[PDB]
Amino acid sequence: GDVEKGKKIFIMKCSQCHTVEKGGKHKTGPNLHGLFGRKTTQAPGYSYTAANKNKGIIWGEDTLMEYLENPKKYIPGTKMIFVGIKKKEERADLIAYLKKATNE
Ligand code: HEC
Repeated sequence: GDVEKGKKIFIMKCSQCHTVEKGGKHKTGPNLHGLFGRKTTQAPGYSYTAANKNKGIIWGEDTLMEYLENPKKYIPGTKMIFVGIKKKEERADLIAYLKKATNE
């Protein structure tokens, strides 16, 4: 998990909809601080879909590896309009970046 490659992926593919800093503002998508070890639909103040609430999983490496390959397939009906990342390494590198940036 290369975080520098993952940071560069996050800017290209997520940064327009997401922030990672603690106390970062909600944008189109929720602020991602505290993502790891947290159930879905748990960012305070963000309006999720009923689909995201119906999932009810714990966000970690394995659930993020499968979600980011195809979000519509993992959480059907989600309003996150992202096609997905096909390459293992980009998802693994991006998750390595998320593990450091979202944990303050
Ligand atoms: C807008 C154009 C987005 C882009 C690009 C990315 N995301 Fe996203 N994300 C967006 C929305 C609107 C939502 C809410 C989904 C819903 O149904 O309510 C999300 C959600 C997530 C989540 C789940 C957060 C949670 O369950 O608490 C994660 C983990 C997430 N987004 C990550 C993520 C990554 C890693 C992205 C790029 C690689 C990315 N998102 C792109 C909006 C948008």
